[PDB]
This record gives sequence, structure tokens and C-alpha cells, in this order.
Amino acid sequence: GYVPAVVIGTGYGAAVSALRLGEAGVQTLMLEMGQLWNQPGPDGNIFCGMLNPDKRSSWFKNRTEAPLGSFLWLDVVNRNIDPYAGVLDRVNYDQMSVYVGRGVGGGSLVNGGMAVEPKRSYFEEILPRVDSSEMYDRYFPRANSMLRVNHIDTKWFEDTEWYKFARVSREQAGKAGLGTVFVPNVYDFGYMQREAAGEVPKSALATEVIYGNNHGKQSLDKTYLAAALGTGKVTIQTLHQVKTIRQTKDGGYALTVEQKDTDGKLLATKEISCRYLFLGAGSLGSTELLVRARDTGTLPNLNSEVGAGWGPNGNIMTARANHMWNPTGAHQSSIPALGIDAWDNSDSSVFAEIAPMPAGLETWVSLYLAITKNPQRGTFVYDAATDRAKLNWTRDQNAPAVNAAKALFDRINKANGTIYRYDLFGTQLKAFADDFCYQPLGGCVLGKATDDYGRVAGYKNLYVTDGSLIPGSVGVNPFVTITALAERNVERIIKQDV
Ligand SMILES: Cc1cc2nc3c(=O)[nH]c(=O)nc-3n(C[C@H](O)[C@H](O)[C@H](O)COP(=O)(O)OP(=O)(O)OC[C@H]3O[C@@H](n4cnc5c(N)ncnc54)[C@H](O)[C@@H]3O)c2cc1C
Repeated sequence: GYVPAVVIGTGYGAAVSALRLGEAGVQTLMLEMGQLWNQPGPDGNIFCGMLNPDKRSSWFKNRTEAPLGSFLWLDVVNRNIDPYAGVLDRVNYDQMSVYVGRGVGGGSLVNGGMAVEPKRSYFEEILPRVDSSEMYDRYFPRANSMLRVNHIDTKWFEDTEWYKFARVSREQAGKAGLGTVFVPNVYDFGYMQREAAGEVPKSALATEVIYGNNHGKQSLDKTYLAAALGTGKVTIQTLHQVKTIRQTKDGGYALTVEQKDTDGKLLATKEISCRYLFLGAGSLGSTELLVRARDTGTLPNLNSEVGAGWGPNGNIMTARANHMWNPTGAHQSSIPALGIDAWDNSDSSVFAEIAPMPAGLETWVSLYLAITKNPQRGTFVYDAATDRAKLNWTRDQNAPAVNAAKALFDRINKANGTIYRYDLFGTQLKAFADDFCYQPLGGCVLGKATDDYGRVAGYKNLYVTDGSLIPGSVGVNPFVTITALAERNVERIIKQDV
């Protein structure tokens, strides 16, 4: 069971790694716990929509759940389901629920495709040891090209009924002296125009996104992973979850892997050894594997930084009630295109995404998912009893995030004479959802738990390439930063180490 290189996971950091390793001629094996999403379901489609969720929508749950913010309208379509290897996983900790994708392509399968580059001045603040010039001149441009990032046609956007909810919020924000910015995406906008014209099968215009897109979205299986497979040096094994990592007596690495079926049944436990080990299991997946290894003594040389510095990228979701004369439209595109930029690097910094409402009818609701600058951080601690890493994060740690978001939208409300919706997130009457996370960052911070290139401190030929490297915050949607950073690290690693 020997393979020169093994990449754990198939997300952004893992995808970049596999391609570059394949191109360099290194035989690589990717292990992914989720499924390869290429089989059509009971309805003929691969993925289920948000209006017709089934077992494909969730990772081993006994009932579907309405997307955050749409409970009042989408709870009606929920049904009981058999636990299955679905695409979206809600991982619940004490006071924090983290949503992560499961399958070949990782989070790219379930995300809104927003590809944004962080402000340079902020990037320099969060990672002072990294050369920002190399990132902005070479790696970010390289990431955007390979991801197939594209821009929306501003004329179509301005006249289509599908983005009226976006234009409405732009008018409101404008009144409060705030500005909006167009956000690039990996969803083919040209394809989106043809959807509106009824020329091609709808996906983004058919209330699809969080459980995957049947068309239009260029997820990693279509970009990095397709190219990696094309090298003839990369293979991908699905439904294979890595449990433990240890170092052989001669310096190599050995892994214990559980092969399961789609129903969760354990089919076999395998031992796979390698020379170069790349971790791309995400902020949660990589961190857990490392804290388990350290605290169970299989990798006793990991430092105390492993598991620290976790942040939810300041994620806060709020909602505003529009006046009757400001309808947002019954037909709303599932892919965001506009954002409110109020990020200046201060404590009141806010970058808000104008999120769509999948209801299908007029709600007069304007939904936002704010990204704030909150210094609070959590820590992953290993629980030897249950054999799981537990996140030590308390709801009160999100107060700064809530305050910053509230400061912004309080301005918009005052200028437009509007109020917040308090009944969208639960019966608790909360205008701000502060216990969820779509963008987990940290746990194995760059330069802390690793060197400046993701080499895990204390070991040789052991690398971390994903979201766990980011120090809890970036100020914008994270996947481009994760991809560009992986480009920077793997290139250096292949040159010096491999
Ligand atoms: C609803 C939603 C909306 C979002 N929208 C956006 C957006 O618009 N723009 C943006 O920039 N970002 C967005 N994100 C966040 C983005 O998806 C994540 O930041 C990104 O996917 C993180 O990349 P990663 O490489 O670190 O790990 P991930 O993409 O999470 O991938 C890790 C992979 O490793 C696998 N893995 C885990 N542990 C194991 C194990 N032990 N063995 C085997 N395999 C394992 C996982 O199953 C998974 O496939 C959103 C995410 C969600 C949930």
C-alpha cells in the first residue's frame, strides 16, 4: 500500500497540490471521504435543488433542513431521509455550527462560487511574514485563471428580473452613502444569460446552489481536479476517510483509512503508506487529524500551535424588511453578484454579500451575510473519550462581529426608515445569526503550526495546504486566497523538497 504522495481531501488546497504534483511527475493518491458526484439521482439529476431536498443534500442526517434564513418558507419542503453520504455537512460544536461540503471537489460543490481577492493592506496585516508582491503579481492571477473566474455582464444584470433583489439593496445602501461592488464568480455567467432566455437547462435560476449545481458552476472537479487527472499521475479514491496518521521508523508516513459505502457501512480498514503527505481536509478536517495525532502520540512532535487560531471569518447573517414599494422579486438568482464594501481595516470593517432568498414568492426580505474583523479566536481541543476534536468557542466571542455588522445596517435602516426581520433564524427573536459558519479559517496557522510554506513544524515531508493555514480571517470570501496560497506553497515545496 505504498504511494509516493498522498493528498488527504479534495478541496481547494488539495486540488492545487494534486495538479502540481502530477505535472512534476509524482504519482499521487487523493483520499476523499465523500462521493464522486457524477451519478444521476431518482429525478434524473445529480444534485437535488433547494426546493426539493432529499438524502443527497445532507451528510448522514435523518431529516433535511432549510437553508439559513429561509426557514419561514422552505421548512414546508423538508422530509425525513435515510442517513446517506450527502453533499452538505453541518458540523455542530457547543456554540457553533460549521457547514462544509463532502465529496470530490469539497466546498466548491456547495459554495456560491464567489471568487474575491482580499485587500492587499489587510493581507499584509494578517500574514506579515509572507511576501505580498509575489502573491498579487503571480499567485492570485494564477489562481483566478485556473479556477475559471469570470465577470457578469453589467447590462444584463441591470435589466434582468433575476437580480432585482440585488439592485434593490444597492439603492438602499446608496442612500446611506455606502457603495456596492461587483463580485467575480466561477459560475459561468454566459451560461446564466442563456438560462434566463430559456435556452439551456436552468440551475442557478432553478433554486440550486447549497446542495450542488447541476449546470453552470465550475467546481474543482471541472477545473483543477480534471486537469490533475489528465496528468495520468493522479488517482482519486472516494468514500475513504483517513482516521490516523503516524510516521514510520524510517521517516515515511502511514495512514489508517476506513472505506465505507454510501449508507455509512464500514467495508474495510486499509493501511496506506507514503513519502510525501499533503493535508487538504479543510480547516476542520486537517486540524482534527493533527490534534488527534499529537495527543494520541502518533505524531508526538507537533507543537502547541496545532489546533489554535480558529475563526469563522467574522460570519454574521442579518435581514432587513423592505417597504411594500420595494419588492425584491419572486425570481431571484441563486448566485450572488453584488457586495457592500465598507471594509477599511478598522474595527468597524464590514464586507457584506447581498444574498438571495430561495422562497420563490415575494417576501420583501433583503438578506445579507456580513464578513467582519473580530479578533476573537477559538481552539480545537482533542477529546480522547469520544476520539474527536472539539472546538472551544463561545457565542459571546462573536459580539464584536455582531456589533460591527449592526453598526453598518443600522445606518442603512436609519437612512431608509426600514427595520430588521427578527423571525428568520428562529423563535428566539434574533436579527443577527451568530452561531453558524460557512467560511472556517485556521487551526494550523501558517508560520505558527507550520513554516511560511505550510511545512508542519517538527516534521519533514508533512504539509498542510488548506483553510487551516489562514489566521481566522481574510475579510472576503476565502477560496481564492486558499487557492493562491496553495499555489505559492506547493511550487516552493516541489522545488526544494520533492
Ligand atoms: C454554503 C456555503 C457557501 C460558501 N460560499 C462561498 C463563496 O461564495 N465563495 C468563497 O470563497 N467561499 C465560499 N464558501 C467557503 C468555501 O467553500 C470554503 O472556504 C472552501 O471550500 C475551503 O477549502 P478547503 O480546501 O480548505 O477545504 P474544503 O473545501 O472543505 O475541502 C476539504 C475536503 O476534505 C475532505 N475530508 C475531510 N476530512 C477528511 C478525512 N479525514 N479523510 C478524507 N477526506 C477528508 C472533505 O470531505 C472535503 O471534500 C462557502 C461554503 C459554504 C458551506
